Amino acid sequence: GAFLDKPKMEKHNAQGQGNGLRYGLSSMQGWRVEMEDAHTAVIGLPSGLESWSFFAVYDGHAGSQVAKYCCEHLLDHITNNQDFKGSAGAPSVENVKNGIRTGFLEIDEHMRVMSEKKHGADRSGSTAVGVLISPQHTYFINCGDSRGLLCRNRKVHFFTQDHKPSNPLEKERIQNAGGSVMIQRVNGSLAVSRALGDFDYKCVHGKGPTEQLVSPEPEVHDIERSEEDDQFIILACDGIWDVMGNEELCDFVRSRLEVTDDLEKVCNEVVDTCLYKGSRDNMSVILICFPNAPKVSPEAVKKEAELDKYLECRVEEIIKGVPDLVHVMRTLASENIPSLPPGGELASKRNVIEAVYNRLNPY
Ligand SMILES: [Mn+2]
Ligand SMILES: [Mn+2]
Repeated sequence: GAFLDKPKMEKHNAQGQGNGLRYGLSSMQGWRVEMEDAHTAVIGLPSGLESWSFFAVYDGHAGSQVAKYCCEHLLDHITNNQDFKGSAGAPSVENVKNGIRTGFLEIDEHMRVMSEKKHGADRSGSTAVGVLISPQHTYFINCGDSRGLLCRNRKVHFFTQDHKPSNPLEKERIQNAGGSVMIQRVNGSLAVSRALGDFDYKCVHGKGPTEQLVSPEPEVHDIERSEEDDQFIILACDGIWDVMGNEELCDFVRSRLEVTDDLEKVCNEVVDTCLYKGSRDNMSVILICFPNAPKVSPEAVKKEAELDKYLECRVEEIIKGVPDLVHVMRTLASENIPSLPPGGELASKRNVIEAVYNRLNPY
């Protein structure tokens, strides 16, 4: 199958500020032969929603066409429908929820007609996870197995529930749509029960758009904002989540934020830590920080410098036939070094270790 001989560690970053928000993001192809993730990051929405922002991560599969179309138009499909609009003053929570549901269903059908029309040869599909942030609500949006979480008061206040085929209701639908869930896959093939695209799984005659083997229907949750307590939001594809849990990642990002305010760097650190933890998938993260996101701490920066220096000395002593990096990491791990980044652990310190190793054993 895919898998490069070596991972494409090139980071594609972006950052911005506006509407009281700050953000950074990182996308990296990793070990996969192709890059099928995509994203949207926008502060200030058109048509009278300049106070609104929108961020989303798309994990494409069997191609990037659906993911890419989604990242450039899922938003307008959401905001530009009669349900979201619901012509009145500002959109009510229901307008926003209905607007999003319709946006998903409409862009799905819309891509389907384009494909049928132009004899599209791809059979790709994509997940979508994001947040629609208004001046008073963050509406989490989920469709698939990508995941998002809101850290509030140093804790995981909310996180999206991944749509897996064996989930009771998904399984129910799948079976009623004539399919079966074999272990964790729709008919032994698809590992997600919801996604846009995957039109071959949406041909069950006698079933609605949301009653097919794979559903384009999103789960939306309205969370009232808290200026005082809202810290940050993390949106990432399963390439991240496969190897780091909710509180681990949350704890990890906090530790990195106490050390830097460069949100692109924090995202790169999450991606490399997950690659070092063994993720062999495309990886994408969007970190959106609120006014009360943790701040850089002088003592935290000190402890980091101390740890980096300490790790460099260990390598010097360990490297001494001169063991390969794989083995130096092995030694370091058996030493059970204290004060390693929470959640990220030694893997989050691999670039420091490897940089020293490289200076000492350049050939
Ligand atoms: Mn993919
Ligand atoms: Mn993935």
